[PDB]
Amino acid sequence: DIQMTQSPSSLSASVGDRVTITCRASQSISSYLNWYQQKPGKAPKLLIYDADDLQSGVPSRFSGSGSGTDFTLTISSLQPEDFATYYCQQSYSTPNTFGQGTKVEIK
Repeated sequence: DIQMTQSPSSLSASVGDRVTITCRASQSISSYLNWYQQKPGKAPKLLIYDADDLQSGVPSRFSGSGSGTDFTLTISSLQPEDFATYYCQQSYSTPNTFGQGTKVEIK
């Protein structure tokens, strides 16, 4: 089992702001780290995989960084469609496990 710790739990930002979210894995997962976005009532959608491989058709304002145990998701310039809960998920080991999520909330 691998435990994923996300920080912060929630944050406040306005449209246009840059936001950073962190994810720590309990042991190394090299670059097998995925970022998901979830809107309330809806399923999680994959934004980044392989730690920093932005999925085709996902906007460039989303970027991932990190390798090993420490990962970051940066949203460089928030659009209103970006307010959501973001999860990291390790895909190194089964069961794949999610962080607790960070809610990015409108200010």
